[PDB]
Amino acid sequence: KLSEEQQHIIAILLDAHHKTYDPTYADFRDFRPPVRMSPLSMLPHLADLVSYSIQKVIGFAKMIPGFRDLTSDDQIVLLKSSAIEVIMLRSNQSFTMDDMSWDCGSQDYKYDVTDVSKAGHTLELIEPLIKFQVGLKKLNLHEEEHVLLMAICIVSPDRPGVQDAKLVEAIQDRLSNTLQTYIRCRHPPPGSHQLYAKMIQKLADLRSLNEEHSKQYRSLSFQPENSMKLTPLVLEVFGN
Amino acid sequence: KNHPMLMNLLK
Ligand SMILES: */C=C/C(=O)CC[C@@H](C)[C@H]1CC[C@H]2/C(=C/C=C3C[C@@H](O)C(=C)[C@H](O)C3)CCC[C@]12C
Repeated sequence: KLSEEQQHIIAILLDAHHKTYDPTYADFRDFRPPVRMSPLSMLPHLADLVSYSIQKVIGFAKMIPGFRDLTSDDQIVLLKSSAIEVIMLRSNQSFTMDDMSWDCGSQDYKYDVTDVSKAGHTLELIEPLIKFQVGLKKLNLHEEEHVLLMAICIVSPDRPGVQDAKLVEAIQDRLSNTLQTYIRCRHPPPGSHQLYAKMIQKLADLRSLNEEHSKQYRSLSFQPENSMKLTPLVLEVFGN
Repeated sequence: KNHPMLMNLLK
């Protein structure tokens, strides 16, 4: 039996995502134009996209039930850690199997492996990242499943710097229980099979992905000339 | 907290 509270949680999350995510991608025009040629020509455009994406994730985080109860410091630590992971998860929607690329409705706004490479990221990140997207795509999650995973991802007790793990864990648990009930009640087999476990595994993959990004950001950021290309929020969230 | 922008965006 799917709970009334649980249905409520799902409805909030779908709206939060709808409010914070645009299928149109119109805002992309505002970012400095993509240059595909030239080293790191692209990064200026992608640095902007990551910065834009972080803002969108923050808006989504505010909606999640029980996020507000957490202290501001707890909110900050969670957002700082999961921002890259949430962006990778949310991106999946744009991402397409046909070209192995993130498709934003334009050739300019269509991003591929060599595009990501121009930003200044080693394959060490890219090959696992592409793989991740294919696996996430294979899952063919319901939008409710997609929204729930992002929130569960954001509200993790074990994120570094967390002042209050017990409170953060309780918020996460409510979402985890909501997701588990949805798959059983609302997901038909065979897709439903092992579905929660696979989704949880993706969170594990994200942690590894996140670690790789930090190693890459440090390298790319290490030089001041490159650190200049990034936005002030990217600097605040990732490093400075 | 050393995160003025992140805090402001949050509330
Ligand atoms: C350092 C370059 C960089 O862009 C950092 C992140 C890199 C490694 C990956 C992570 C996600 C990838 C992409 C996502 C695409 C979108 C993000 C999403 O928020 C959105 C609104 C659209 O779905 C587009 C594509 C480029 C490489 C990215 C950014």
